[PDB]
Amino acid sequence: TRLKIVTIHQEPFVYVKPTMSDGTCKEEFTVNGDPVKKVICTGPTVPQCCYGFCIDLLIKLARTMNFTYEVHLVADGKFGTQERVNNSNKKEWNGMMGELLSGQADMIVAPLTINNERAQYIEFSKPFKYQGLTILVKKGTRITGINDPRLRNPSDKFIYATVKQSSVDIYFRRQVELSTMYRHMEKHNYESAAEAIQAVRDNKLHAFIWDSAVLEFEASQKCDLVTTGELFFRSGFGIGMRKDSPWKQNVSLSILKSHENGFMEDLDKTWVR
Amino acid sequence: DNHLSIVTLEEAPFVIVEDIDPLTETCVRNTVPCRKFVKINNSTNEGMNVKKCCKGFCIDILKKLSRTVKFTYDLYLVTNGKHGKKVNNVWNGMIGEVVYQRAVMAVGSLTINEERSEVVDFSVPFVETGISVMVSRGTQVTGLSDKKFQRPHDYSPPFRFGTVPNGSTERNIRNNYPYMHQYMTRFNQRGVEDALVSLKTGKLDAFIYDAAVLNYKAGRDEGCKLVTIGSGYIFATTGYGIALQKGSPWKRQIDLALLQFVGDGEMEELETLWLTGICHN
Ligand SMILES: CCc1cccc(N2N[C@H](C(=O)O)C[C@@H]2C[C@@H](N)C(=O)O)c1
Repeated sequence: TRLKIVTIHQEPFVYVKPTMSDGTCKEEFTVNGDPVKKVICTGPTVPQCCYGFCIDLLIKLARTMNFTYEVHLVADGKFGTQERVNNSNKKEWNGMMGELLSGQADMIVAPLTINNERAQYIEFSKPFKYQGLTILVKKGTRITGINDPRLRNPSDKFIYATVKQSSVDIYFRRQVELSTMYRHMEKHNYESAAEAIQAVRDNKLHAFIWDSAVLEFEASQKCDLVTTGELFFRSGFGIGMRKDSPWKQNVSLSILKSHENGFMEDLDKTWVR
Repeated sequence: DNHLSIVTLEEAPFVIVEDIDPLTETCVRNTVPCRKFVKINNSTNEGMNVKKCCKGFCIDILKKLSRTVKFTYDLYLVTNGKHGKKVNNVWNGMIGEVVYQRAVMAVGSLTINEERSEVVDFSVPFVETGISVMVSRGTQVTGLSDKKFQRPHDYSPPFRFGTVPNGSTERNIRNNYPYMHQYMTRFNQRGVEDALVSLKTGKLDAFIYDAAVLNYKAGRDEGCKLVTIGSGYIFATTGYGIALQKGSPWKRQIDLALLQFVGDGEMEELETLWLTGICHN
């Protein structure tokens, strides 16, 4: 059977573009002459074309371990947090985490942050990308970083947030030392990284706490934005699989091999740097 | 059982080895007991187990893991090899102690790679590392894949750069950048300390080595003259990990404990305690 890959729109790791009229993907090459590999990804019911860092990784993994796949975008648009089921005892995961645990997906191929919360229930590959958390602002906003009076002593005058139901949302709620910041953040968190980044571009949002490999790419493309340049917490992205999946070991070995032979270096130069 | 044979390897600041306190003849606080098998001479397997005292970044990890995962251990230093090398398909070092079941756990500056992962299970990485570059302040280079390293003779004068041979760094460059390896062997360094002196005295332009080791040295370098590239340009990013026997029943809880230490601030405190220096690029 074909492996059901779930992913999420998150440039430069996953680009999502409309198909052409005949349902195929427009042929493209990088500025350096490399063919841009594109796969069909269904999403919210309509086929689309997906490519980028993680899609390149998915193709390498499929050919290395000899498996076929079908890609779909996460139905609710979230990465995945655990929520209480109302008037019940059970907890359930949303986002890509829920789809992986439901069976709607066999493997998560996305910038999925490894943390203790998710590792209790799923198996993570070895990290295919090392990065961390940083802050994105609009050019003209001046803050020191994570330990700013405007962030440590929040008010409705300086609005900062992150993405709902994400690793960063988990990080700020579990820590009692971040309770004041999280209270400000929970009333402003955005549904998507793109909506939050554009909100910083519309000056509605003043700071955006998110993944460094995404925010730094956003600054290099939209010079009206800028990051702190500081990493206040470091984390890695990993492939997500169900417990005792038959592919766990060879996915991790494949990723380690890709770091060591320069394949990930090529992905970084193509998509991130 | 909850008692575990655990092997380690001296490499400051991750594992630091001291003698027992002469007055009490026990291991003082901050340190844990470790035993080293010390040979009588180079012409015998005869030797004596000597009591020593170990401390450092990864020793503090071991204490946290033993407290959190609830196990006790006998810690001992590896004596044949260092981290782990496959010599004629036979492992030495800490990896050898794990694969051949003399230890159930290896704690130290042990780099995760594919070759070792086929014979041992690795925990989640607890610190990041890889191939990084150290230069004197003012030198402009991107990383291992810089054309100034790949094609050294495209520039006049060519960069004087090298590594400490016979380790994972040389093996990686040999496979990925054959000409760069051929070129840089003329600048082989006998050790890390030699390379720093060669950098600070103008005899060498770049030192290519373990990122975690280079970041530590740059953080405490005097005058802060030596700097490393940014973390985004580290080549073949990986990390130090706890090695366990294949199919170890300790791997899951050790993974969860390490990820807990990362998320709850315990890991950053150990980095502040052992790894962060005065200098900040
Ligand atoms: C991608 C190649 C790489 C990634 C990360 C670290 C290194 N290293 N370079 C050293 C050497 O060449 O002696 C020692 C150290 C490895 C050492 N921790 C070990 O476990 O073997 C190589």
